[PDB]
Amino acid sequence: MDALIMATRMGGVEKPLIKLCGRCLIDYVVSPLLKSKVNNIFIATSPNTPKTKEYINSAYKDYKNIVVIEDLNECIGYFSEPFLVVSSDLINLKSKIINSIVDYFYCIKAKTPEALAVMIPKEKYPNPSIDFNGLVPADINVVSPKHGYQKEEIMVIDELIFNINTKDDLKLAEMLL
Ligand SMILES: Nc1nc2c(ncn2[C@@H]2O[C@H](COP(=O)(O)OP(=O)(O)OP(=O)(O)O)[C@@H](O)[C@H]2O)c(=O)[nH]1
Repeated sequence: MDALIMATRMGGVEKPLIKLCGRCLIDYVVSPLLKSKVNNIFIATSPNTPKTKEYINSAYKDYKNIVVIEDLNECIGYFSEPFLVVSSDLINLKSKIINSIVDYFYCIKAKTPEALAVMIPKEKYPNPSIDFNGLVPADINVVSPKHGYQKEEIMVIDELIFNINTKDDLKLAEMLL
């Protein structure tokens, strides 16, 4: 499985380059993927994310982290298979978990025709920007390479992957780590 990293509160300055404990935010995402079973990583970039594109080219230039260019998943062109689309702000994300998500996705198609939604119980996640009847989106999803409709299932984990949308969000992010 390969992966896609999707890249204005708190200033609307590109977050992915926001710095936490000396590392940019995206490094935290990239790190798990690499240790990650998901081998190739595609980092979708866009304007105001130019600086990001650069850090990435320069930073992972020696790597196989490739940059791509509302919601455009003008990226299906790349994956011939279902990929993991992750936001560029996750905290506390681990490869072990990831194995489970991708592993889980298939166990299912064990009985299916898809997209997967990974959500955290509210008990685990605090100060959630979004809560859908008690489930908080982790910003990690499995998807198929299509531009239309997908039958999306839901996966639940008691682990917490926090995403940052706000500055206070950052405090918590640092508190976690
Ligand atoms: N290139 C690109 N990335 C996006 C776009 N929308 C969301 N993302 C990425 O997907 C992740 C989840 O979206 P958000 O957390 O809402 O990012 P955001 O839109 O900058 O946040 P806001 O300040 O509320 O607008 C973010 O880390 C973004 O990097 C987009 O339209 N273009």
